[PDB]
Amino acid sequence: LQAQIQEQHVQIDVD
Amino acid sequence: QDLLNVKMALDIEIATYRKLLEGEESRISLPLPNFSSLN
Amino acid sequence: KMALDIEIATYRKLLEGEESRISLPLPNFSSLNL
Amino acid sequence: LGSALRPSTSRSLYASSPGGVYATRSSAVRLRSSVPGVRLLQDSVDFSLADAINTEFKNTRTNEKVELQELNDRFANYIDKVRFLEQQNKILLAE
Amino acid sequence: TYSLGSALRPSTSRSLYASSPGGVYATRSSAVRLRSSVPGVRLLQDSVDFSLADAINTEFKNTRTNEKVELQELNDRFANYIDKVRFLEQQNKILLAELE
Amino acid sequence: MSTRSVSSSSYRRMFGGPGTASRPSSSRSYVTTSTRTYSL
Amino acid sequence: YASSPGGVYATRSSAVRLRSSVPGVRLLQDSVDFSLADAINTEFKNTRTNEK
Amino acid sequence: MSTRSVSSSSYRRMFGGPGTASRPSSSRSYVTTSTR
Amino acid sequence: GGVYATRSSAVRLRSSVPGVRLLQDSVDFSLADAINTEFKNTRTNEK
Amino acid sequence: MSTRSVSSSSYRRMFGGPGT
Repeated sequence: LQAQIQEQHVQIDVD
Repeated sequence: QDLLNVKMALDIEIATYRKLLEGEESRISLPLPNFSSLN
Repeated sequence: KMALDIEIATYRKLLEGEESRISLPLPNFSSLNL
Repeated sequence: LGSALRPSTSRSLYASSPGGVYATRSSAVRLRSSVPGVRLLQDSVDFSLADAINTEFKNTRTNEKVELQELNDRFANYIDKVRFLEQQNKILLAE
Repeated sequence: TYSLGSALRPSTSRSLYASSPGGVYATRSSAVRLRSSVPGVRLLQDSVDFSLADAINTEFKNTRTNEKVELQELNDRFANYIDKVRFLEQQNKILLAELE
Repeated sequence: MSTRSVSSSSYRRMFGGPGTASRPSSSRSYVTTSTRTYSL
Repeated sequence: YASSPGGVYATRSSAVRLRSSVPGVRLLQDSVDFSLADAINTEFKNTRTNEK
Repeated sequence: MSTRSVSSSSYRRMFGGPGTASRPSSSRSYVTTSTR
Repeated sequence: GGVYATRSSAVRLRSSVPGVRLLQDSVDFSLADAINTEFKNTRTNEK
Repeated sequence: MSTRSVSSSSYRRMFGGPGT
């Protein structure tokens, strides 16, 4: 679970 | 390490997305995500 | 901890490219764990 | 160590000068040709153009600084990306 | 040892700028009469610039640049207000995780 | 006849007085007295 | 040893305007010390003594 | 005629220059030290 | 005890009011702060 | 003008002297 929270780092600038 | 491998795979996929979407925001903006969080 | 040290570091390896991505978040390459 | 774990310091120590704003007083002659005049038509009806260019340079600075405020706030959302990972990484490092 | 925000909080001092515009002084001792030693040989005709309305449209050009960038600064204030909502939720979320 | 010249006087006409020649050199560097949590 | 550095207080009530009662008669020209780089090399001298 | 009235302003006063000698060297150095 | 840091209190105002000179204000003092790091590296040496 | 603000600090309190 802490590895999922560590991988969410990931994505793009919002609006 | 595999939660951090999902985070690493997301970092590469987010690069391939970022260098095109935020990389057309480029002509206002620009690119890179990298790799790793392996522990 | 060492996962958060390298994930902070590699979010810094995102952030040179996100500083590039709006002329913007500077904090780059640096918290490296091994 | 309940105190140093919130590094409470004023980074507000910068001081920008507003100096250099030297408004040039135009001092046209404001008298028509010679004494009370021998011509009238040719005195260049225009200068509400120069005051409409003074409002062009008002609206140009409302533009230019905000072509530089989308800017600082595109830079801010890229710093706030660093705060979003610092917060998600802080929940992660409490968990 | 307890934390205190008292060294994080500076004094935001309000400078006040008391502008008084300059009074309208000009040659009110002119025109005691208009001179006739050379009189007003007064060239009329008219339909003249009117460049002031084109310059109100160069004002409105750089107003189109300010409207389109107040529209973009409104998305960038959406991002800086979404930062403020992300922090509102995440300072509650850190406090819920550091409590549950 | 003598011209009643209420001049820009010859001590500030060419000398930018109160004024940028009176030089408000106030670059506003805040004197950040950095507070550390440390007794020696 | 809980050191808290002193806050940056200085004359923020200056320059409401710069005065024109005597204006900024502003002597420019430049290429000036730069003694700070020689003093970074007197720092680096006593850094050679600390390295050795 | 022309009139050289207040248009270009006269320095009759306003300089002055009181800052020529009003910034004390007796402004206290408040010697900060970490207690040993 | 004996570590008494002397607070320098220069006038921090240029000649008279907002100034009648500008060039001559002694651009230097990063020398005095590079001498503060000379006395850091001198104490890293001396001890 | 000069201003004699907090620069040289005022002893309004802090001595005291409870060790007396």
